Amino acid sequence: VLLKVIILGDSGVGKTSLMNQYVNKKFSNQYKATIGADFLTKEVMVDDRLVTMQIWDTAGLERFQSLGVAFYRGADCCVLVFDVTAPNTFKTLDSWRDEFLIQASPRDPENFPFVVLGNKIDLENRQVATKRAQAWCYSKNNIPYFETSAKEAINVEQAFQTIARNALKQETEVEL
Amino acid sequence: NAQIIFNVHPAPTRKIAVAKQNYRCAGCGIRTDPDYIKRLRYCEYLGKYFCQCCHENAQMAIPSRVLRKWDFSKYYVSNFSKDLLIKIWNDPLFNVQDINSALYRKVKLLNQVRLLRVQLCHMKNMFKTCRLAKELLDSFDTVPGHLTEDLHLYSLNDLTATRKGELGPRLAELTRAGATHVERCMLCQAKGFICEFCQNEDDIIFPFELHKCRTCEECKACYHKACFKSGSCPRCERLQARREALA
Ligand SMILES: Nc1nc2c(ncn2[C@@H]2O[C@H](COP(=O)(O)OP(=O)(O)OP(=O)(O)O)[C@@H](O)[C@H]2O)c(=O)[nH]1
Ligand SMILES: [Mg+2]
Ligand SMILES: [Zn+2]
Ligand SMILES: [Zn+2]
Ligand SMILES: [Zn+2]
Ligand SMILES: [Zn+2]
Repeated sequence: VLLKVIILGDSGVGKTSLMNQYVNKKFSNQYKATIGADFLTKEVMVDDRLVTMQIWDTAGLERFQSLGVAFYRGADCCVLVFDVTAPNTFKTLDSWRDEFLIQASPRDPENFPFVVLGNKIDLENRQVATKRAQAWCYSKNNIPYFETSAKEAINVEQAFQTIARNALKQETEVEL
Repeated sequence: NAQIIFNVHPAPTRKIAVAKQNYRCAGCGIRTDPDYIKRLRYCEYLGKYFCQCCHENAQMAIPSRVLRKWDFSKYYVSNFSKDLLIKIWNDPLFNVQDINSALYRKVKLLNQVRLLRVQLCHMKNMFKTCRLAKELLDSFDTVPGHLTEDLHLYSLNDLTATRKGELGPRLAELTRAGATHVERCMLCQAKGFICEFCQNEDDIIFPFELHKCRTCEECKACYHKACFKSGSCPRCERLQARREALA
């Protein structure tokens, strides 16, 4: 069993760091804009069963154009990361889901697993309220919400275990 | 055996040209006898007349005459023009589409490098973002910088090398090495496209495969030829219906 996970969201919200923190329990404060989509692999186990996640982080800046996104296909789960301190990236959440459902194109797109990460809860200029983001995810077919910090390992292991769990469910169905 | 050069009735087209430049040599500014303008020589590149010191009948192919017809024959140029054309030989100054787009259909060897250059510019953008194709990026610079980052700029060197039929070969060698890296390296396959129209996820198209697909060049989204040509691009229909409901 192999799961494909795709991490989306505006530049500098913490996609490369949440994935470095989860896969390698590492974190460096030096920012390094990711220019092309690439992946890491973590093996986890659910119920005696060995499963392997393939986690893709993206270039949230503006190295989209002329370059395609065929790697969305077969996505078993999609992760949307916003910055709790920059309220604009929470606004562009709709934009990222809507485009992903158009490029990956799963059967039944509104029962497709999304997981929303509010990153950087360790900083003190937090603008987006938890009960505001919790409501937005309740709007979109009840999708999980995690306030996380790649810096301090806050709810990171929680989030990517939910992503694994939800992907695992999604993968076993379009085999049906 | 004196020459006969004084003339009350010089050629009217030359009298118009010399007089347009106040009877002054275009290279040294010497003021010439209006009754002796037969002595002057026309520089076929600068378009102006010169004294026989500044212009000594050096011959040179002419940019405009290479870009309007495929004409490489040498023409009499002023010393200043021979010097300057030699200087800018390898400079990417001439934009074929902006100057004369029709030439792309009269010269086959030139359309071939235009096409080869279109592929190389898409391969380059992908190799800039694929950490495994970095020795292929170094091979992209065995040719001038501008051949793979722009599509319509040529230098006089490239135009000649195209007529001698050698520029295609050096570029075909590169659009093959690149085409096999993408077939075999699926960090580059991951940046391929799925046609938004048909959604066939079994045929991942890339922008350099101009046989198969046509690329939008506002969105640079990639679609099959079959699926596009008619109508607009769906990508921008949303992107600017986005700010549409935001405003
Ligand atoms: N305090 C704090 N800083 C963080 C956190 N997550 C990321 N950062 C920092 O924010 C900066 C940007 O985050 P990155 O993950 O590197 O950028 P990204 O989201 O991958 O954006 P792109 O790589 O351009 O697509 C980096 O310097 C991180 O170290 C966090 O949870 N808390
Ligand atoms: Mg990144
Ligand atoms: Zn002169
Ligand atoms: Zn590659
Ligand atoms: Zn198509
Ligand atoms: Zn378009």
